[PDB]
Amino acid sequence: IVGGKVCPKGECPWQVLLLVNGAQLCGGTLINTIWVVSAAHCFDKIKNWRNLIAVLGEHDLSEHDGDEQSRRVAQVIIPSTYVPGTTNHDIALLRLHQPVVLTDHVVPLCLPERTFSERTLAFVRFSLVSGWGQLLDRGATALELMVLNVPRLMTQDCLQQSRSPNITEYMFCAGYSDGSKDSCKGDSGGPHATHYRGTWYLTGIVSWGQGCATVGHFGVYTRVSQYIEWLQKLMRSEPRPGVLLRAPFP
Amino acid sequence: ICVNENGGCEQYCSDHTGTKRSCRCHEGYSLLADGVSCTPTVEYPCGKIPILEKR
Ligand SMILES: O=C1NCCc2ccc(Cl)cc21
Ligand SMILES: [Ca+2]
Repeated sequence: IVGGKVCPKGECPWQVLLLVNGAQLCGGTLINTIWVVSAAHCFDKIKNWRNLIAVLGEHDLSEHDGDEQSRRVAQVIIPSTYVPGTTNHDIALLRLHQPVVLTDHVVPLCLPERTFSERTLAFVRFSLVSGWGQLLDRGATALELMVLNVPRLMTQDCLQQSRSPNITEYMFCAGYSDGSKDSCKGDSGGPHATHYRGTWYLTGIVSWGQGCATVGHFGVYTRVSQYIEWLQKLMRSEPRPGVLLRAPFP
Repeated sequence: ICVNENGGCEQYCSDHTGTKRSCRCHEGYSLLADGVSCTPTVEYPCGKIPILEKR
């Protein structure tokens, strides 16, 4: 996260830390006690599928304070339309082997219904983006969870305001073009959280851009509203052998 | 009905035959008798920050 702040411990309780062989991989979003939403691109170079862990209630990477809960990832579900190394359909749905226990520090973010997300959440200007990603482009990553408030743009305004891949109907722009504030590559898979009438909702996934906080460019986020039914049907399915599963989209 | 200001619903809105409107809530919430508001039915409902709610 570039040009943001430390998210006070417990104020981003749905934030997930994804680990591979104990190393920092990506962010994620807890949407219930068993399921995590992340970015498909995070799994592009994964070889040790059985060594994927999701950590909930994480805040500070340097100390264990006892609020952290670790779960092995049982399954990584990716849309059939996602092509490794590209930007479109950048969503992954993760099944934890066992549920996390909800506490003051471990709480899911609401996965909204499609219509509500398109007609109402799509028009809330500001949303929160978070993670332990780079604090600067080509910089060190954060030890404490970081959070940033970003304004959403209509794809037409984003295209006109931008100084290169296309922004599809499966994406949205959010942030600033002045080079001051943005999410970064280590924030991938993390939430874009929208507040509406006292409740927070999942509206986007940290996806891609042309370098972090690059002048004349905005952050690009997966448009979660296009995936609600795909996600809902999958959460109702039985798991399959092998961690990686390619599920048809739509 | 739902087309205009989410049909008054705090959370989800369903359209019915005629001027009939049904507000709904995310699981872990129950709809109040005003028929628009959502109240948590659980200790840790989604999208609420306990340390902020408790203070
Ligand atoms: O360079 C980036 N700029 C915008 C946000 C972002 C998210 C994720 C990744 Cl991989 C890179 C970026
Ligand atoms: Ca810690």
